[PDB]
Amino acid sequence: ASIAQARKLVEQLKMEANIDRIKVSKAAADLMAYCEAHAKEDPLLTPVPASENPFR
Amino acid sequence: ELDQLRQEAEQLKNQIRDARKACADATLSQITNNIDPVGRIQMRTRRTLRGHLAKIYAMHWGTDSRLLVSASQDGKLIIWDSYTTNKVHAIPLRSSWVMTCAYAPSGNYVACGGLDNICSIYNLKTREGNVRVSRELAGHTGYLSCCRFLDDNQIVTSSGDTTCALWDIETGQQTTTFTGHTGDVMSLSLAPDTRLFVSGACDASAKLWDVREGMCRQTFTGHESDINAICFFPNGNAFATGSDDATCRLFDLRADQELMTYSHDNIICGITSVSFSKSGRLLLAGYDDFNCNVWDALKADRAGVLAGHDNRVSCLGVTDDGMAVATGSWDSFLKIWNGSS
Amino acid sequence: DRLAMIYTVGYSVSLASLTVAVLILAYFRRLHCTRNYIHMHLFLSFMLRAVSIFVKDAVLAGYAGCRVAVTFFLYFLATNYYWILVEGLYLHSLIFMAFFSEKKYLWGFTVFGWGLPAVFVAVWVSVRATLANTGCWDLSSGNKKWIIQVPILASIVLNFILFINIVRVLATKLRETNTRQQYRKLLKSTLVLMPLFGVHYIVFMATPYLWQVQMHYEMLFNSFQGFFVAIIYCFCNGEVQAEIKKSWSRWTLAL
Amino acid sequence: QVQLQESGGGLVQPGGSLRLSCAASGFTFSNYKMNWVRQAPGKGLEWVSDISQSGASISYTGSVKGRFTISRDNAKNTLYLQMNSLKPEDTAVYYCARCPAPFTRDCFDVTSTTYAYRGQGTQVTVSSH
Amino acid sequence: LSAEDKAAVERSKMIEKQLQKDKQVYRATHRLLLLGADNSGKSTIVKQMRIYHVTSGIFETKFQVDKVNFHMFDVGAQRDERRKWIQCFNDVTAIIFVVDSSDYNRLQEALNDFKSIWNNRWLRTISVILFLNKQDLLAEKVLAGKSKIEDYFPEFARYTTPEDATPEEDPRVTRAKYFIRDEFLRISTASGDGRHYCYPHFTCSVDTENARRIFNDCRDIIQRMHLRQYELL
Ligand SMILES: Cc1cc(N2C(=O)NC(=O)C2(C)C)cc(C)c1CCS(=O)(=O)N1CCC2(CC1)N=C(c1ccc(OC(F)(F)F)cc1)NC2=O
Repeated sequence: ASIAQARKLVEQLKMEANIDRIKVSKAAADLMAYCEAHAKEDPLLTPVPASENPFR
Repeated sequence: ELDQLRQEAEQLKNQIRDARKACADATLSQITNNIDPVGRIQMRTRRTLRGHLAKIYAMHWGTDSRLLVSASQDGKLIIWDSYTTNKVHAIPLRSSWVMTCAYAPSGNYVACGGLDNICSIYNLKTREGNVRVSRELAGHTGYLSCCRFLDDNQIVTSSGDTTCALWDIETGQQTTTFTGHTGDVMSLSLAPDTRLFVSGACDASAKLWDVREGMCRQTFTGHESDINAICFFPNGNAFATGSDDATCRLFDLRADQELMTYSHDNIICGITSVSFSKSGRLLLAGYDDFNCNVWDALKADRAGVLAGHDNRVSCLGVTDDGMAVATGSWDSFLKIWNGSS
Repeated sequence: DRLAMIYTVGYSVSLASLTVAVLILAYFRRLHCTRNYIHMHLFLSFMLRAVSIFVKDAVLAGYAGCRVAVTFFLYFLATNYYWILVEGLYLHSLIFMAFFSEKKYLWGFTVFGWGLPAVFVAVWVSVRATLANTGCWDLSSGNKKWIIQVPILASIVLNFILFINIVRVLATKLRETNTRQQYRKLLKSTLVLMPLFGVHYIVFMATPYLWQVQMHYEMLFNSFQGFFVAIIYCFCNGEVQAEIKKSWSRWTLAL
Repeated sequence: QVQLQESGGGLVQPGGSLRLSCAASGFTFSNYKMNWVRQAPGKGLEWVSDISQSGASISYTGSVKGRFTISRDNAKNTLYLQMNSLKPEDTAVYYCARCPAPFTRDCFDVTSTTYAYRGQGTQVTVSSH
Repeated sequence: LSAEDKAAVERSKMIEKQLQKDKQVYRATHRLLLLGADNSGKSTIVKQMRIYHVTSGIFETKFQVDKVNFHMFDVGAQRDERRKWIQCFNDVTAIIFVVDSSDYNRLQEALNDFKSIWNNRWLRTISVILFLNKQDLLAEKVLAGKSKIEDYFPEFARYTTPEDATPEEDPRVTRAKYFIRDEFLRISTASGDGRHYCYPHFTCSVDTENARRIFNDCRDIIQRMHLRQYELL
């Protein structure tokens, strides 16, 4: 019961403790580059002219 | 007996925390300081979809970014033509207490569910032109909170019984079940690669699940209250979380820790909905103070406020192309926001 | 000299207050309801009465213009009391029955309030044209003036009865819910809902049956009736004030 | 991660006095209302007392009214519970529970079987010896 | 183009007509929420009042009194935690609360449950219809007297029967039965403002007038809410 639940929790925590990890700086850069690459493709970031806007 | 297991769990948690702290080379604020600020962003209500009776608890956009499905507490599932405001469908629900709705990528199916624990799927593409219940799913004890479509044959469902299940349309059976949470699971988002999805529950934690394998990948902590809404950043490599502590956190699948905290001293209301834009620079999060604030995902600044709602906002969604954003609320109105050059 | 200036300035300020009240009650979508619709109808009736009194006193010999001005003045005087009665009846119906039909009841109330005074005024005009049809209709031709006065008195009596009833039910509710605060709330409610226009009408009508001061008081009351209505029923409204504050906050946040 | 670690308890003679403290971390102690719950053996979880964010509002259950004193230290982010003149029916597991949401006076699932914002608890036992 | 637009406009008009038709039906029915612990006899009052008729998680019960539609919802197969799905019932006319007054152990738990509902941010404009069920059991327990209230509620010793009380019956049962009523009234008015009020009623396991009390309370709530809109009360 409780012993089995604790064993399952320990197994889950051990499986979540053996994974490849990348530096947080690289993780932040991966999002910054993606944001700056699609900056001009975002209608919310860059307003779209009403000529081609489907919400006139 | 339990003492040794508890000690081992504490040691594992300490090791995980130490590993996360060691990997903290820097922070997002330092690297984003030398970037151009987003500045003030103006949002204007282009369309106002009215006709719902009770409060709206969920909405979803279609693949074409033109048809959206809205679910309200009066037991009506209305599909709206956002371009012309016309209502293309009005599906009456068997149970009025609905809490979620989903639009299939093909557009031929729509799903909904709530306190009835029933995931009802409707076949929109029918010869007779009348929407009918394709099938019903009954395998979750807790109240259904969220549901998303993988394809025309597979559906991922989040329930309030601390479990997540994946169903199939053909037989209506749970192919796999995800049992790793301790609180009610409120919302889940599917990554663009469709390989894996993330979810958040009422335990101040979020879990990343593998659809095919059926086991949790990583867990995330840091929030001080129950997780209310979760969304996947476009690159599918990160996701954002919102809770009742008036704070939005950003998590990354590789760093395995929080990236940047979006919060303000003035804001004290919890989060109800959250979503990202096409580029991911704009983070839109719901709030209980009757408005939505646009958050910069990098600079952690309030780009704008969507104060065109009377009651608290419960759902908000961004089109696939990012053309427009639709924010539902408890005032039985849907607002479509867009800018102007 | 000064009396005419006071009269015209009071009627101009009343017209401006009623017009701006209509503007607030029609522009804001959050204030769209049957109660607000009847409030707008009452405000429009007051506006029309003020405009009719200006037209009449500007264009005081039996020409069609003076006759139509008198007809409009009588109609717009009757419609004010009839719309007060309509508001009282609507509130009494809301209190005394949960079941309601918003569109049907609103249309019925509007039709009643805009038609029964119209029917009575048309009957009076037909009677005046058939019987005497001499000179302007300013002078009362004996009992023929009772065609319009009697419905107004009946409406005033019915409104007074409804006011007594709602005061009684409010007192019962306050006693049931369980004081200085309760007494103050009841006093404010009855003071707001107390019909003084009706009793003023009866006393002004009976007075001929001190003349200078009575006429001055009647003129001042008629001039400032609209101003008082707009001040106490639109500017002091909690919903209107809340909407104005929300709009001001949104405008400040926008810039 | 939000966690609570109760400290104190043990074997105390009936009619005695003991003091136990609740340690908190991972969240703002002042912003969250904190409650005290009890679980007697063979019985479900029961509420004892709660303390407000600033300590202005303080309440106790009838069974222990006028017997226990609760102290809240925002600077030390720990919750205190002082007990004296105990009774043989007071032996139970004292669980330190936190209200789910901040800036709110309502706490629904504090006395829940599987509540998430609660500690492991400390056993307190009173008996003649 | 023109034909497709006309067809879409016609379909939208039909949908709007259906919504307008179903608006009156939705407004006619009054939504109610039934809450209580396991010891409380919610099922007893559900089955007793079911004679007024016109896995699962939530049950729906429809009964008609005085030609008024009344729909109440009772939560079944759901988890113990309820801080999340309780926000869905913010638009109900009233919340029916069933309390076991003949236990003296779960009474404090019922008091705490009342505190959470009354102090809830979203459940602030909803009146609570209190149903003190099992009053027959409270009466018999008082006379025999093995279990008392002082050991559980020390303030009961200094309690005095209110003058406004109307006993229907030895003084012992009415003093204790009104003492529980006083406890619930003081909790409701401790922090709640005039937005909502608590209506306490005396309920048994064989009474058939429970539907009438719900209709009377719901009518009072509607009347007070109308007065609040008019700012008269
Ligand atoms: C009920 C209601 C409520 C509201 N409100 C709402 O919605 N929110 C709110 O706050 C309020 C404003 C309460 C709004 C309206 C339009 C009405 C109908 C208002 S009426 O048509 O029935 N009518 C009642 C009769 C009436 C005219 C107006 N009044 C006076 C009167 C007496 C004394 C006076 O002086 C002083 F007061 F004694 F000082 C001044 C005037 N003489 C009359 O004959």
